[PDB]
Amino acid sequence: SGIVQQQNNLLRAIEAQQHLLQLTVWGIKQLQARIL
Amino acid sequence: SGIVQQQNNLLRAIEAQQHLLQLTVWGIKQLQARIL
Amino acid sequence: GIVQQQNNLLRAIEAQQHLLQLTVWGIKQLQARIL
Amino acid sequence: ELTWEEWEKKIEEYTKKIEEILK
Amino acid sequence: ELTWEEWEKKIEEYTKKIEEILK
Amino acid sequence: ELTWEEWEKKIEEYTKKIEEILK
Repeated sequence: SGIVQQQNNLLRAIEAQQHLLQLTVWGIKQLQARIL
Repeated sequence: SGIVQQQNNLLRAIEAQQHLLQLTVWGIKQLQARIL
Repeated sequence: GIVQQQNNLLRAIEAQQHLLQLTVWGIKQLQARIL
Repeated sequence: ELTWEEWEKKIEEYTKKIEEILK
Repeated sequence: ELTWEEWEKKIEEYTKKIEEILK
Repeated sequence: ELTWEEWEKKIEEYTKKIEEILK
């Protein structure tokens, strides 16, 4: 609702999205490791 | 300081995160082109 | 103005969550065809 | 199931979508 | 250091977490 | 294109970049 609360919210979804990004770079490195 | 500055920072975060995404997409493409 | 920049930021993170969903999907395919 | 072409097209779509929200 | 099951569980946890923060 | 080293390089620099912007 209010711009600050919503600003927090957008921060938390961005740090969560960074942990998803992290997790995907991990799986890539893993399959990179299997293959090559 | 304040919401103009926390918002500029949020924009630059999503920018960088879009680069990380471009990179995970790239790695996926490599892997997949060496299994499919 | 900040209500507008904030709506846009929300829609960006939404779309980005879709891109993530897709990279996770591709990883899953690859991995299921090596493991 | 997705195809890898359609995956690529969706990645391209969302990348230009973000990329135009970021202007 | 991870298993693929635990990876999947973490992806699922953060996806629900974002998905709450966005609804 | 790219090497896999340089890819890793770039992942590491954008991760610290975000990680700074997020404190």
